[PDB]
Formats: sequence, structure tokens, C-alpha cells
Amino acid sequence: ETIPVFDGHNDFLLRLLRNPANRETIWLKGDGTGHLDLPRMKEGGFAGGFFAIYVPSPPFELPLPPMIRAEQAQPVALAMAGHLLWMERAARGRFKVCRTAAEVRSCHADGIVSGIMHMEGAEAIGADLDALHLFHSLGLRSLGPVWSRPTVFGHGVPFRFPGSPDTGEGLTEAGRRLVAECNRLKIMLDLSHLNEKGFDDVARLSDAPLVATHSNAHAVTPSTRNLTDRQLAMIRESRGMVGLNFATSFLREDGRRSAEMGWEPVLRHLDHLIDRLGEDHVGMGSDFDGATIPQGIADVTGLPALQAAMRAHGYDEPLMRKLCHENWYGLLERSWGA
Amino acid sequence: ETIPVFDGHNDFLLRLLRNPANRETIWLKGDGTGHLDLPRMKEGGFAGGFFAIYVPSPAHFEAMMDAPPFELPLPPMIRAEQAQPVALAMAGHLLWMERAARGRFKVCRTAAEVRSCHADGIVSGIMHMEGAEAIGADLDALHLFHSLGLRSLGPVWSRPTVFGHGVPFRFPGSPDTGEGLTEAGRRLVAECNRLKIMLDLSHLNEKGFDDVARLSDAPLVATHSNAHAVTPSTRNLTDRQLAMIRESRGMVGLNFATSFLREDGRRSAEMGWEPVLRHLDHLIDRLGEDHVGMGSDFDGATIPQGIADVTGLPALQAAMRAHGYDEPLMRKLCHENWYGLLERSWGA
Ligand SMILES: [Mg+2]
Ligand SMILES: [Mg+2]
Ligand SMILES: [Mg+2]
Ligand SMILES: [Mg+2]
Repeated sequence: ETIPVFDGHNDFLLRLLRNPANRETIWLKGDGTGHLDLPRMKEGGFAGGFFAIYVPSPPFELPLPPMIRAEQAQPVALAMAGHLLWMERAARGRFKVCRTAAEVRSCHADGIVSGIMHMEGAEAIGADLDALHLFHSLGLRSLGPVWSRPTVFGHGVPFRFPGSPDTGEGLTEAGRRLVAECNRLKIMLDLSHLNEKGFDDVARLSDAPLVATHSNAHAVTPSTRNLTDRQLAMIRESRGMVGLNFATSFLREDGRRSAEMGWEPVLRHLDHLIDRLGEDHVGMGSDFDGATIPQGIADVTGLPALQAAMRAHGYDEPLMRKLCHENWYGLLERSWGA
Repeated sequence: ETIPVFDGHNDFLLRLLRNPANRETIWLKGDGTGHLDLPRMKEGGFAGGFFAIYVPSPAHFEAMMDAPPFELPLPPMIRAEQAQPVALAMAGHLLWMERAARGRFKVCRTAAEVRSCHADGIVSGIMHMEGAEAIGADLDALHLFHSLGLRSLGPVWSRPTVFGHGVPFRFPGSPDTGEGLTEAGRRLVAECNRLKIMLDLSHLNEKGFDDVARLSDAPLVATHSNAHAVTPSTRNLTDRQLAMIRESRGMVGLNFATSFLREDGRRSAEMGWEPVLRHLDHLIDRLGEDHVGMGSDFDGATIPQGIADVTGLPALQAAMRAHGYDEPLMRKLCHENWYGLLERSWGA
């Protein structure tokens, strides 16, 4: 009675980027490192998720990395998109890249692992947006305009604790064009990493539900990466969605990276998000393979232990199902049509 | 009396790559230069064609082809890391052309789509890659480009790749200029067959051609190449290569480049119709009436003064008719032979 989980964000693709020669083993067998691979997804009741294409750069605060332009980002983003299509070839029907809400739901029914092509940081898209149309043809259905790094579209938050997400300038003209064009193409915009001014611009300009695929409650942990109550109110009004990030740095009240922590911070964030957003607007946004996560979860096979903790906390079965997958599926329908 | 033409190869996207700030005018209005633009296409009876994504290398070359014997050196190899941004730029302009034209141009992914454009008078475009530099030896990007609409690929231009080797521009000379396909090239042929991406042998050298003839399960195609027996350019096809194409039920598109039409292999646009008609006769004779069409190389070559740009297609058709091609043969040469080839390569 593990409930299948659909997840808001993972960086498994980055592992294939860094060791392409070993891709067969890492994806199909596992290489005994990291949080994810196909057998462990199955063992832990991972139903699918958004798979990020993320172009990497070469009290605390990390400096912002330099901007990467489309010429340098494009080959890396193509490499990662190429690995995601390869995963589907190699898994011979047990994994499917989905481009519609109906496809996600059919995978769920069929026990086929679903994947949504997601871009975290829009460096591979030029200010002209021509590449946005190309990526959309390839299957891209979700885009975070920024990572924690300046782009031609706007600005992401630096990693800092404690601090407000109001960390810099809002969207550029090109970023405002990017919102309008993702709305028209029905590409879900992802606000995670975006700074508060950029968030405000999206809230003002987008005609679609506001989404943060992997961010927690700033009221609970004041990381610059978490969402204030004001931002949560805006997400709620838009009938949007927030995916809970399993990064220890965004869960612990002290904002420390340490994995030595119990279920209380996880439940504290989940309670706060559910309380403010509503039961229909919260899900999982693990950041599997992109963060250090609680020792209690450890990797994707830790999802059943997380559910057991949520159950013990008193979340009823209908709410467990919404939190594990149903809320994401309804969000996809509200964002893309269904 | 102009028959709509479906064409084997043009390099219009290169004009857009070179001047992307002016693309709205270049495409929708014309900028008074070049061979193609949307109004002139309509004027000339251009039904559609393959639009090449071609990654250029870095006046001298044009001067060397003005007076043969000549041989241009091969440029250096370009790797996927460098080629990919350029091929994405061009692929991106092609999708833009369709957005901008608001229904008067359509990028087609199936033979049925191409035919439906023809019936509706909508200009059709097939996404074509000329030289496979933007594809790594691993082929992962082949799958990516196919998803976005790529349906045709020449593994090489006239430049070495990880897949094999193109011919140097030379006159006179054999197309047997270098080595055949690499192991990666053999895998590339197998995967284009599985994905049903049409292979284009134009620019490929003789050993590479032979490899594809042996390995491909699909009709052999050269989108823009003429008869070596008439003009012995390294870029043209020998009678042996023509017989191989004929046997596979393939296709050859006539290149309008003066260099590949004139008996003397010169670049000058100052020429009549007789060489055009000589090549067409020879092709038709050896390939059959079903296996020949146009492959202009519009915006990619110097072409005869009598054609000059896409508005000259009607003049070419009049010369063909005056040469005694009847109407059913005209319709085969102008478009029906390509549509048939697409059905044999991709499925009907
Ligand atoms: Mg990530
Ligand atoms: Mg992230
Ligand atoms: Mg060309
Ligand atoms: Mg060419």
C-alpha cells in the first residue's frame, strides 16, 4: 500500500551527462550511487516525474555564477534531452516521455514510469525565443526561466540563509516575452529559483496556474529558495501547485545541509503548505539527485518510509493520494488542458 | 501552363542565418537578392521543397571555379559542439517561416502532408540536414532532430565528418575521392533506415555511396546531383551510380549549378538550355521517367541566366516542353516523382 508518487523535479539527467559511457548501467541497473535509477524507482513506488534539463556551471551565501549564453548552453541541453529520449528507447516500454496530461494518467494506470521533459534555467533559449519552439517540438512541457544564476530573461536567487527571496531585479523584456510565449504554447512555467521580483512579474503576466516545482515554506525555513506566505497566497489564487523539496537545507529550521534529521521538519513544511495553499495545491518536488536529502528518505526507495511518516502524522488516505500524485495530475490538466 | 514544382534542395535558410534581423522582410517580402522568398515562390510556381540545414565552413573559391581544371581543398571537420548551435539556429528559422507565413507555408513530416499542401496550394517544406556535423557519433541527436521534424539527411557535405567523407569540388575528376563510411557512418545509415529518415547521397564520395548502396534498405537518393557522363564534376553521378539508384527505385534531383551542368564545368551563368536538357535526357534515359526531378540548389549555387531565380521555373518548363517532354512526363519531373519517392522512403 505504497501509493505511487509523481514527483515535481529530479536531476537524474545530470548523472548521465557526467558519465555517458556508463548510461546503460546507471539507468537500467543502478551504479549503487545517487538517488535514482529504473529498478529503484520501481522498488520505491516512483510513478514518474519531471526530469530536468539543467546546464551546470563550472549563516551563509554562495555567490551567483556567471551567465551562460545560448551558444554554450545549447549543446549541453541537447546532450541531456538526448539522454532522456535514450532512457525511453532503452527501457523498452517501461518508461515513457509524456507530452500530455492524458499520457501521464495512462502511464499511471498502466504502471509505466512517466517522465516530463523540463528545463531548469532557460539558457539554451535565445532572447529571440526561436529555440523555445524547437524544444517544444522535442517534447519540452515545463520551463523554469532561471536557475540560481542570471539569464537574458531575469534573475534567480543566490543560495543564502537566512534571507528574503527579494534578492535582485525582475524579468527583462525578453523574460516577459518568454512568459507570453510559454502561455501560448502551454508550456508550464516553473518559479523555483526565480527571485521575488521575477515571481511578481510572472504572477502579473501569466494566464496559467503559478507553479514552483521544488520549493518549501519560507515561514518555516527562511532560505532565499523558499516561498513567503504572500507568494503562497498568489499561488493559491492562481490554482497553482508547490512541490516539496527534500533538500535538508530547505527543510531544517536551521537551514543546515546535514542529513541527520527526523521527519518533523518535512511534516512542518507539509503542514504549512497544506494550511496555506489548500489540500489540492501541494505535492512532492524531491530534487532527487540534485540535493542532500534526509537520512530517513536517503534515495527514491525511501518514499514508502516518507509515506508512513505522513500517515502517522494523521494525513487521511484521500489527502495521501492527492499529495503523492493526484495534485500534480490535476495541475497538469489546468496548465496544458485535459 | 506552369506545373507546380517540388524541389530537391535549397539553401534559403542560410540567408536567414546570415541576416536574422531582417528575416521578416527576407522571407515575407523578399529583399531583392538571392533566388527564393515567399512572393517569388508563388510567382514561379514553387510548390515546396527540401530546406537544407547546412553548417557553413569559414571570393577565393568562386574564383577557382571560374577557370577549370580546378580543385578546392577540403575544409576542416566541424564537431557537434560547434555545429549544434548553428543547426539549431537554422532549424529555428525554418519553424519561424511557418509561424510567420500564417498558413501559406507548412513544414511537412509525412508524404500525405506534402500531398495535402500540393492540393491546397500551400508551400511545403521538408526539414533537411546537409552534412551531419550536428549529430554526434553516438546518434543521440539524430533522434532529437527527428522529433522536431528532420526527415532527410546527407551524412556529409564536401568536408570530412565522423561518419565519412565528402567529395572535394573538382573538375574534371572521379567521385572516387576518398575513404568510405566510418563505423559511425554505418550505424547512421542503419538508424536513418529505422527512423525512416531519407538518406541524401549528394556530396558523398564514391566509396561512401557504395557503402550506403550495400547497407541501406531504402531507395537511394541524391537530391542535387547531375550526370558525370555529361559533366565530369566530382559532384556528379557515374552511370554505375545511376544503375544502383535505378535498381533501388530511388531518385535524382537535377542541380541548377552551372558548374555541374556545363560540359566545360565552368561557373559562368552565361549559358543556354542545351546542357540542362542534355543532363535531363541522360538521367531520364538511364534512371527511368519515374526517378528524376529537380534539385535546384537555389540560394546555394550560381545558376543559368535563363533561370536566374525561382521566378525562372516557368522558363525552364517551356524549354523542357519545347524539347518535346510530354505533359505526363512534365508532371513527373516537376513534382510527382518526388512525392512518389517520399512514399517509398517514409511510407504512404
Ligand atoms: Mg535540478
Ligand atoms: Mg533546482
Ligand atoms: Mg545546400
Ligand atoms: Mg549542396
